[PDB]
Amino acid sequence: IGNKFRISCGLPVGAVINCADNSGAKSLNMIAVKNWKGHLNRFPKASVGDMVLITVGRDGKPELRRKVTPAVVVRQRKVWRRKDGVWIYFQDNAGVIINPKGELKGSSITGPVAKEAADRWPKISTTAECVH
Amino acid sequence: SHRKFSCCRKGNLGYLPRKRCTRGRGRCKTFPPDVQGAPIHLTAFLGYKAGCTHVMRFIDHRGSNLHNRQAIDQATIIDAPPMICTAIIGYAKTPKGLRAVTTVWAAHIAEPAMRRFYRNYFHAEKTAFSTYMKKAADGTYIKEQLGRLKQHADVIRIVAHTQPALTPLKQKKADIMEIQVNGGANVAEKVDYAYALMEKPISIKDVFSVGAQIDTISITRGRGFEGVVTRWGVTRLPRKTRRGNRKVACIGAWHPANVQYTVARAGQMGYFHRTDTNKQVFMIDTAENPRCCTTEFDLTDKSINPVGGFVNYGRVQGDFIMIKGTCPGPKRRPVVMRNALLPHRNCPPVQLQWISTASKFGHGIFETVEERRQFYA
Amino acid sequence: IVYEHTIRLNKAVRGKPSKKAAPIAIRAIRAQVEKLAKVEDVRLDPSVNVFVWSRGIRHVPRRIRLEVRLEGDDEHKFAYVINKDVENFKHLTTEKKGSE
Amino acid sequence: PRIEHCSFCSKPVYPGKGICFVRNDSRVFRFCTSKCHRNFKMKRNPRKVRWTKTYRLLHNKDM
RNA sequence: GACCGCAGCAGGACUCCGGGGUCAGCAGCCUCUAGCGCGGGAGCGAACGCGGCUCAGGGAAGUCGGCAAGCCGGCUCCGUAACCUCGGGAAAAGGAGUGGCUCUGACGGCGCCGGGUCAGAACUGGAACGGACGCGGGGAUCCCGACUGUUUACUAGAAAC
RNA sequence: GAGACCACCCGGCGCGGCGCUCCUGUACGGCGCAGAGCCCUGCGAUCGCCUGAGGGACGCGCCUGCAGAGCGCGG
Repeated sequence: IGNKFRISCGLPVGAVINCADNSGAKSLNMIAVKNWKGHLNRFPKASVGDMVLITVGRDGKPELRRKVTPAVVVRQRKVWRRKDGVWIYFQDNAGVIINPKGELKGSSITGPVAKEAADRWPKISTTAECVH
Repeated sequence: SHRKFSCCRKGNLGYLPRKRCTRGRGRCKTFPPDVQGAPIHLTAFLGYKAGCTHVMRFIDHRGSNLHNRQAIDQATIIDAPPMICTAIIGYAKTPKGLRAVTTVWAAHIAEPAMRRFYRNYFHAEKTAFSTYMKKAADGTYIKEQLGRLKQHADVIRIVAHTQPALTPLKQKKADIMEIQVNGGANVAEKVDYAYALMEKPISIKDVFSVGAQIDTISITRGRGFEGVVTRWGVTRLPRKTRRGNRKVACIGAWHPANVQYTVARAGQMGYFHRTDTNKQVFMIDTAENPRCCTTEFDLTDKSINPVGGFVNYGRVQGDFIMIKGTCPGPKRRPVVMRNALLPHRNCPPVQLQWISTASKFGHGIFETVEERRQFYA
Repeated sequence: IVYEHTIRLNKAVRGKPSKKAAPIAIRAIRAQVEKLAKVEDVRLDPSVNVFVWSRGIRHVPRRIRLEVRLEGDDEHKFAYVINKDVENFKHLTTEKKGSE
Repeated sequence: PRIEHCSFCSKPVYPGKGICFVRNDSRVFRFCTSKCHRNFKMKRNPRKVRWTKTYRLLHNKDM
């Protein structure tokens, strides 16, 4: 929802990110990023607040595994500058399984969530315990 | 055969030849349009880049994530010492283009301008302008030349020199430039305005306004001979590549049988005359004013000079113009600034709540040395 | 005439390979003395050589205090530079202590 | 200006400088510089480090 | 250091004697004795090459193939799977400790008088310790040849012999 | 501030100091009613204090000091 401001995209394709929701997915492999035009040789890149197509790891519930699913990045270890000059980073790269319509597969989100993801996706902000 | 995969070309062919700038400093080339019937104004000023700062400002862009929010942006301070007008030049729009209809110099020319006319001042005849001062100094000769300009000149320009003494750089010779007089009801009104400014300092505050956009012309930082990876931005080859990987692998096809001007080739990387257009002017002020960089938030003295002084520049003794963002060139390099030819229509109103006066040498934690003294005790 | 001048050996070997520090530093002292005593020929006392190489070829002491004495006459003007040993280099600058 | 404080250096961070890190503990740690951060990341204790104001509080330098 | 390769040729060519420290070491790293400063010197600190060093976030998405690098590694104690020709696998896989000081036990030859290993405890130190050096990354499969060996000196070390 | 060499931009340069600021992280030494303990009244890794110290700098300001502009070449 809404125009975003370019931030530093720290997660290239192949990044395995932790899963913050209670979807029974332990890790989310990153197949690709939504709204990515490409340049020759450039791996798709994703930042906080971005829909990426993920695949649940072997550790995940089998029902969720073997399916390409949309997810929103809510944490990133790469430091990024908000237009207010604030440079922020998370301890771990994370994601929540969301449908393009914003609906969350998991009821709750365990851990801190970034402001960018909370503002872009209303359902993330409502379920977030904290929005740092 | 075809390239197989579509990729753009690396680099702008418009900026070729990428050679060391022959022109000594940044040159204005095209000045902003006259817009006859506007107020009479000077379109350009020369200053020397002091350094960057970082300021907090209140954004009023409607239709934005930052509307009614605060943003920290890079600001470049260019030390602009007052420039004394020394001569008026008039050009006519002939069928062969703008052709000079003579320049009328002042009756008394300052020593910094004189220094420009010799390679070494101490070992020189110092004969420049000797006859002219004798012919002039009554003003009658100058008046006749001004009248000739009113009768035959279409474009009036002022020749002014930066006084290098007021700047920290080790120059002594003054940089002399032409500043087009614009906005005139008549050419003679333009000559009259220029004559008033003759032998008289001109200030940035009386050339440019705050919130207005300028174009910064200057030669850029130089890196010397560079490779095609760091000159044209070409892809480094895989590390298995024998004979090195930092090179364009194929410099052309069998036909044409001669390398093209497009193909990327190693050579000079910096010292290029560039123009950075549409930079908005955050503040024009004097360093002599003690509270120039003080804001309602600061509640301290705060002046343009940072703690520890400007790295690789100096003390900015006099007037300065702080622009928004980066301009071409390193510190000390002259930057000619002109009114923007094509300004960005939608630019956010400038409101500054904080300017960084912390040390740019190292990491500074204190805006002013009195705070540093208090902390250490 | 005698000149007491400090030379920063760390500035002289800056920009030069660290293996060539001490032989470069010896050359630098001769050139600086040539400017200081306006003589073409500079002769360094073995004490100056011993001090520069005290920490080996890679590291030169940060500063050297040198007593340089103009000797000779009638175009035989030369400088004999001996190493002065000082506890610290504080408010130390060149001293044209020598008269005549 | 609005100025925070390093969570390790214990020194005021002027606007526009430093980095913030939010850990899974849900706490935002404002850091003066990479040195303030790396000392915290490598677990090094700030009551051991002399410059940090936590040491200065402990040894009565900043009582 | 003079032999043999056109040469006072980063090429080969048989032996004898072989100190100290660190260490399991004739390893590596420094040094005593002895030898000695090699077909040349300066300046500069471009691209590029070569021999290295480091790199945010991700982690093979690069590529014909993880080529190259990187990881691992010393010792002590735990803890070890399938399979197997019962010998192995196996350092399987994995973990944990390690410095310096100040002590306490053991162990011979006693009055004496030697030992230098193996334990155990305090106390310390930016959360540090095989602090340089030396020094396996590992696991699951399939094909082939049982194995140790051997080979096209100077493009094939292989499943070939 | 510019560079392979040249050229370019500047020039009484520049060297050594003194401040300022910044980097690292509290110097040697002295002391102590610190110290596990030990055996001696001595040893001892460490710890505190003096000491946001000491050391450093290629950034800024200054000079209190030696200096620094060819009777060189063209012309």
